[PDB]
Amino acid sequence: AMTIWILKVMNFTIDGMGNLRITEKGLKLEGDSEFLQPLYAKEIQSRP
Amino acid sequence: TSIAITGSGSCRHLQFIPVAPPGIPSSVTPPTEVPDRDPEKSSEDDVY
Repeated sequence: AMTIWILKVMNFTIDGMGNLRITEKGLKLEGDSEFLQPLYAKEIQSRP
Repeated sequence: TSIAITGSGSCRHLQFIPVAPPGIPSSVTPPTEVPDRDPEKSSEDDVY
């Protein structure tokens, strides 16, 4: 029951944590991301 | 003693004093085009 609760809370679909994926470099976000609280950053270097 | 009539301005590619120049410039090497494509991925963790 507890593990099914974990699977329902985090939505562990066939391909990872929903649209979110975790790789070697870091988070890869295949969904929108609206945050309720202020975020922080260090740089924002868009790719050429 | 000598006269040297040379082009400039809009005559950059023109020299008008005959010095008998045999200079034949080479050709620019063709650089391989490098388009960058980032399509989405399903998790390779599906394999494991």
